[PDB]
Amino acid sequence: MDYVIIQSMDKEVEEILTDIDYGSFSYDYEKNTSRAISFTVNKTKQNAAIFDLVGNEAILTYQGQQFVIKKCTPKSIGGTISKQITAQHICYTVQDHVQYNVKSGRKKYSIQTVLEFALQDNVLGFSYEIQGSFPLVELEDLGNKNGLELVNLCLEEFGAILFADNKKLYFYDEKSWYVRTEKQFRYLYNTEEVSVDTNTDNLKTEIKCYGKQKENADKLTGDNKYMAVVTYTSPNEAIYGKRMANAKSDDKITNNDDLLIFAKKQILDVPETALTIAYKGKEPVSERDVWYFIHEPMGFETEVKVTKIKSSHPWSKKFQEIGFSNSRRDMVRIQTQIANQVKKASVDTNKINSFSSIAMNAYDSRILTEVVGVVDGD
Amino acid sequence: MDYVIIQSMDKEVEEILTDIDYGSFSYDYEKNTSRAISFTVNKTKQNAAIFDLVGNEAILTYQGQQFVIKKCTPKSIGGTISKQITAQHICYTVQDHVQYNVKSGRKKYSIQTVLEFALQDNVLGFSYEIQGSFPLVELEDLGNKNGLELVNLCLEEFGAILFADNKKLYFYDEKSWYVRTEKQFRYLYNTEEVSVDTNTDNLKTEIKCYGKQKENADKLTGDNKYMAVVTYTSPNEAIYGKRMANAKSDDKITNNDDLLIFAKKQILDVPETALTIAYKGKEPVSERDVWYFIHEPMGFETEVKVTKIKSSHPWSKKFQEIGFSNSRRDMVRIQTQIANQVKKASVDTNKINSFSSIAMNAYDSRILTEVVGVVDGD
Amino acid sequence: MDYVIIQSMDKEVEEILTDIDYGSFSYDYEKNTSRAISFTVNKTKQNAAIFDLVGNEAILTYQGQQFVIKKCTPKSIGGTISKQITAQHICYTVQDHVQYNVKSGRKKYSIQTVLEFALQDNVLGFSYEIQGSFPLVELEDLGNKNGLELVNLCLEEFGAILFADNKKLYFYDEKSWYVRTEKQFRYLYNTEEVSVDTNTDNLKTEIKCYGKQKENADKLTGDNKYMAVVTYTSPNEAIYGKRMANAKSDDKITNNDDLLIFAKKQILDVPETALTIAYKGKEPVSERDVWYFIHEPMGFETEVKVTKIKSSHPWSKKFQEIGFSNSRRDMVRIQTQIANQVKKASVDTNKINSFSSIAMNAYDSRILTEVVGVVDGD
Repeated sequence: MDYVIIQSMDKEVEEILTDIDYGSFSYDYEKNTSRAISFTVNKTKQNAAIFDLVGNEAILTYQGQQFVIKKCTPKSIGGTISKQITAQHICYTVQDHVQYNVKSGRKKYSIQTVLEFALQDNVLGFSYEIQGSFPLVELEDLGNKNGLELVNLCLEEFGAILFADNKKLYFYDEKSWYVRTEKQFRYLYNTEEVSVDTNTDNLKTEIKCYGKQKENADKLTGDNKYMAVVTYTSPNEAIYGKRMANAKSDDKITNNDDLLIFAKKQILDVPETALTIAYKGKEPVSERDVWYFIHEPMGFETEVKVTKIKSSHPWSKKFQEIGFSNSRRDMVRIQTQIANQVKKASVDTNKINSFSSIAMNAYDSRILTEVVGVVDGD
Repeated sequence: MDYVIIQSMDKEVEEILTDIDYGSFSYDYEKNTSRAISFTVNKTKQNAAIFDLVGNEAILTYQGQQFVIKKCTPKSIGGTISKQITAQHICYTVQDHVQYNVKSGRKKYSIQTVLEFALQDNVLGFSYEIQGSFPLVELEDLGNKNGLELVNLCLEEFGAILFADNKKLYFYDEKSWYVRTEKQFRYLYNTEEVSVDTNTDNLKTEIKCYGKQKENADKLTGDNKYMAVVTYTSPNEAIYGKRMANAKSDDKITNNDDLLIFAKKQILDVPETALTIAYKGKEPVSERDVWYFIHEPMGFETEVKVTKIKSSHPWSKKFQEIGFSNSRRDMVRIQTQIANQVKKASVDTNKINSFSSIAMNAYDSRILTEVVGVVDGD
Repeated sequence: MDYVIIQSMDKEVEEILTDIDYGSFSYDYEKNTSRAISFTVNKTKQNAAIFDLVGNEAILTYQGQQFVIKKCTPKSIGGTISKQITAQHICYTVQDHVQYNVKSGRKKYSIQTVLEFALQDNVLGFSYEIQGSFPLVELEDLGNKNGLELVNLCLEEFGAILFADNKKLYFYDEKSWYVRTEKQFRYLYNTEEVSVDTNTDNLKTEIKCYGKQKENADKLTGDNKYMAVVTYTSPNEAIYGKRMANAKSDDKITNNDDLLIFAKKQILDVPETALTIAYKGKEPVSERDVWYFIHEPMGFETEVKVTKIKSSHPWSKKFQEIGFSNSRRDMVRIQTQIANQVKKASVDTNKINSFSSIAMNAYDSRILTEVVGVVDGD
């Protein structure tokens, strides 16, 4: 059903939210990033009975998917009372479950073990499924995070893609996520505006990396301080020249092959491009289908995998916006990155304060023990 | 008087600033946050004599209150010269006084002692008064800050509200600050637009907290590492379910009741709401009065305490904007929070660098003592 | 020539980029800050042959200067294909060369030595020239940075001004950079809008500074912890009174004269002003010339040195915007400052983690020495 079903916070009453301003309705999806619906509801005679129920923590069913309202803005301008509703997919509500226990130390985990640890003894009825092949990732002191943080960690590390059937989270890989379809994007046929953002500020074709630190680091000079020092040069240098970046240091590995693969992962030697298409066709576009893009004036004839969708209501007459190959820069993204880096630095210095305090604790005890030993020497 | 009195930086000449664009005039107040007036002045024949005096560091008297100009923007477009004046209440100028001395160590202070320490030997003629009851707060190495920083620390810790009669700062509590009044806000009578912003992204009802660390922490497992470990569950869970938050750690307390009250203070279990009212009545609204709000279509019949005012000049014909129950999100607030967190992290790293260096300094002397004892043993 | 010359990434074909939307063309310069050109190109018959060549990493010659394209935005709206081109001066491409070697320790360098170290064994054909006199600056572990970072460090430390003839970077000082000219800015003659931004939020006339830390810091009390403690008071206090700021600590000097000069450098005792002029005269304005500003209504009769230019194409009919005495506040600058402070804090904590681990590592050797001595004494 294309209409919205409203279920109250206490789940006592469930009805149909009518007279929604479908022109303002919008559904936003971005892989591993967001899944939400936003609209505006005006209080009229048809929905006056249930207009008081729509609020924060209410549930909206739309196209078989459940969204929890996370921001409600009632507004009264004369005779019109309007609520601006924003609801996120119920999967993100898994952040309300926190795994306090910590698996201390460095250990090689798989996606299955981390997912089982994250969603152990859930009280919100959350379940997970895995469909694909993923490598092993070594992690330090896993735990002490909420469910959403651990899910995001899994997505970032194992390179998985998460999609939720209400409260059941499926984790695919790149191979099993995208499905090929015969639907295609054609210039002048079903597309209006096509934009390509290309950036080459981080185009680097050379990198130098250092491994762990030798015990006699002070006694040694130069790259001899590390058992693993490697310089990686990308083949793209042949078309871009030598563009070397600032050195990155990993202090957890000792051999050279791991350093080489890490250095290869540490740079980006292809121009960063983001594609945006304004689509106004009749065929619906899902979150998994791969389309064929043909646009002669822009010199495009390829296969495009959808990574971002900004759809309107089917009755809203508006266009659809579809993204490929990551998203445009945007400023709030930069602010979020800075904020998370700040949080990481804050927790790091909080840990280092305790570490330095204990550095005095282990000092005096052994001082006393060996001073007693020295007295025994006398 | 409703007009503005301009006194020069050197206080040689004090006159009346006329021909002020009262339509652009605005007075902004927010409790413990801001108190300022902003407007625009055009150079005309009436104020040509004193138009050169209005500038940075000049004093403006408005309704018996003194504001120091902190931002002046002269602008020339043909024959019209305009200055955009922004002035902050003179109380904030107390930030020009810095208390360099530090009361090192952890100690339980009252508001009176901290206020006396902050404004000791002032050369700007600042005085303070306290009206209310406040608890005792334990602080570390109080001092080495300007007057405004210590005042903000007092406001944040003791839960006081600061209001300034020019250069005399009164510190009230919630009980003695708000005064009940018979004035009321009525829908369709003196209000035009009413907005309520509701957020439930921090709705948490369960928290786990850890106390100090035991001396034999490394040889202990789990919560045994701390003498104080407690899980606090809010009653609101009965209407919201279990929503665990990330664990918060306090390393300065040992018992369980203090950790319980700290954990209770550490979460927020009600929807975060902010109310904004556009008022166009004849009765003026002050910064302390508590009104009665009645708005049937939005289901309001309560008492509202003013926390933010954006008033216009009495001749400006414009509406007034009044806020209750904290303010809307906004980005500049987020940027200020991020900046202050960055500064705190930077100073923490600066202190910890010296701490590690003196750990190396306290190292070698004790190594020398050990060597002396070793030689004595032989 | 006033038109744009386009040279492909592979330098195979070099032609003239015609049908450029000169109305959108803009050239932005700011001393030690930026040098770039931005415009928009529409695909027409006159340039359809070479419209595919203009893209990222292409080279544009404009008025004898080379700019590398760093952001290209092809766009298709119906029958018009447009590319939004932003190109930075080729000098900044020197950031593609990284000096991995580090000159560890604290040492007094000159500008010549640092510049030679930065551009040693360049593969991009970069050369440097120095014209002026600069003092000696002491630095720690110079190196491990790209060319642009070291150039910016030189500009910030030695107080130099960088101007590039394509790939040849000239470094002047204040004396040899600005050249006096007879061209003047006159009110009502060749200027339209003149704006002055004045801020006095950081107006401080007193500061207290502490030198290095004594070895018996814990055994000593107060300012005796430092061999160098000095309070600097600016003469401008006579116009503004005492406005003392938060104390700044330098832990690398021991005498009092260096602390005094550092404290003098640490505060600003004059209002921070920024001047902007809209110029519409026939005489072109360069990046070095010093003009004479006369504006009676705003009380200006002085010499103004250009620090920022926003010029249009000579055929664009638009005004020119010229800045003096630093630039307006803006937010993106604040975000850049916050981001670089975050990066500095991150590298500081990354270094101090290894430092603390070494402190733990350095403990075990001395524990072994104590044990051996205890055994020997017995």
